[PDB]
Amino acid sequence: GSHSMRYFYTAMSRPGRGEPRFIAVGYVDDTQFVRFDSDAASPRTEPRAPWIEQEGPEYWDRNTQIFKTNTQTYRESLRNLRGYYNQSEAGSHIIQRMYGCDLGPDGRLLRGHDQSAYDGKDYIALNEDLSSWTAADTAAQITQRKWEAARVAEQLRAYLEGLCVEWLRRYLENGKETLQRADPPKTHVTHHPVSDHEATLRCWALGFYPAEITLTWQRDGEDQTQDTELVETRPAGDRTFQKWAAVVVPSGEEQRYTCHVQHEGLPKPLTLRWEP
Amino acid sequence: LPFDKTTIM
Amino acid sequence: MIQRTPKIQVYSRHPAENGKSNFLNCYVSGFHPSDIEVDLLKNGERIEKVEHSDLSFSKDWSFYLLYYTEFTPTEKDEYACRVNHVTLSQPKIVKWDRDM
Repeated sequence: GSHSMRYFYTAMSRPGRGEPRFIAVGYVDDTQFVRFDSDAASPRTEPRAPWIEQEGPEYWDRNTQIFKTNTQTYRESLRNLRGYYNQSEAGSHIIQRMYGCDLGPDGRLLRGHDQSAYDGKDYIALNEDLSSWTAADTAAQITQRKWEAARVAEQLRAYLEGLCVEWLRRYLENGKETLQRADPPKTHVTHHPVSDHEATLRCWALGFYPAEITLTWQRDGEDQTQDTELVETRPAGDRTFQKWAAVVVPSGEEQRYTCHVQHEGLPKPLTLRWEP
Repeated sequence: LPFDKTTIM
Repeated sequence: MIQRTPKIQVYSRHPAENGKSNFLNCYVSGFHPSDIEVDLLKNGERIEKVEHSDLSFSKDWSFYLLYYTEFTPTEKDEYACRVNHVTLSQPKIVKWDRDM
């Protein structure tokens, strides 16, 4: 029932290889729905999910206007930050920005976000109050002063409490058949001997949405945190996600081990064991 | 829909 | 400058069954900066027409991308992902394993 929208901007300079690339992508939860890329042959905002396609040409043009303006603005910001850090014109640098709104299960604004980073390090973030900034260092303090002068926090607050929430709600309704459908994981446990003395139990979760899941192994009902190999949740490429967790167990203590699976799509949490 | 104001850092 | 090396996973969209069309995935994540080179390989040779997702990043600022192509797994054809990044001295090859 809990939903979010985010935009992710990446601006990357590349001295000697033309002007900085700007790319923006938009997500509702784990579903990407829009992209814009200053490097594309003809840069325009493009749909990346079926439910956004129904938006009319005035939506597409509005987005495209915004991201074109951002392309130019970020090129200036890259120049400025290079200066703030006394950096040479030789190196590539990246500004990243992620912002957006969280809704609770009732559809109300839980909180808003707007954070920027420079070469992968926190640089400036809007505080949870949506009215003040946290600047990481003396360079970011310069941006902070600029943004206070432009009344940025007040404008973001209005967006995050207003348009962000309204459009998220619209998208959730238009895409309700996928965005508000939780697909439970399909699960199974595999067993492969590693030697005479030990075997790997691997607990699989496939085909689930959204990406959030808990996979644990227990021995005698106690968590095996330090002994579980736990792979990053990965996209299947069809909107769904995959994950596995593995423990190496003594032969044949296999029945002492249980895999536990929590996910929104399940009627009830699962307890699985290896089934010879 | 994205935020519409740009501001140089 | 602080750089982060990619995590790499190679896997199929659907559980693998020989002679049945499927998708071969290579997911690279946790890296910084964002430039990265990814190829999918069939018996050591680069596959053409491989597609990839749009550049995005995680809450820790690290980038991720999915590279994918249609393939039909067989008993003895070998699939792999070849990844290069600024953090790597030479490209890293991760082999496709059905049970991973």
